[PDB]
Amino acid sequence: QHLEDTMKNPSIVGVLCTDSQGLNLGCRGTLSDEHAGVISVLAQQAAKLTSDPTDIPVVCLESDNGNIMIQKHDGITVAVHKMA
Amino acid sequence: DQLGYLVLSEGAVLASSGDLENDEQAASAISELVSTACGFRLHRGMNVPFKRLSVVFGEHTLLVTVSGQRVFVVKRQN
Repeated sequence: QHLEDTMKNPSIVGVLCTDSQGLNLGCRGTLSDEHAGVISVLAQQAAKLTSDPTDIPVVCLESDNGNIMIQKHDGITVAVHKMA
Repeated sequence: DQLGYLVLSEGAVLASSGDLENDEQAASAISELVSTACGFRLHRGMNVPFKRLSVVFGEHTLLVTVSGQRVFVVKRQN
């Protein structure tokens, strides 16, 4: 998907995919298996804040040590660490 | 601009305005999320997880900062 492009992206220093089930579905760089659960939870929780099924909720931790962006897609959760 | 306001303390609700007022379900949902988020460590002994926490949707978007046991939330358009 765009997923491949995310993985190939040199502006992104970490990425992790997961499920509502919190399994590690593929990571890279600064994100690893340890983070699966939490990112999963985060995404699921944010999706409880909208009732519109067309929304793609996005959780964004802004930090001086780079930003973390978590999108809840249907069937998959993508987390991205940008050294911005 | 501002669609609503929420501020929590110790986990309980301290103040609320706009869309966020008289909405327990939202309050506790946001509290849950924030707590989870605060429990996020990139590396070992990596604090704080975030300076700013956002949750963006189609039209609405929540903006959260945390200071002590006090949590501040706004609802915004765009």
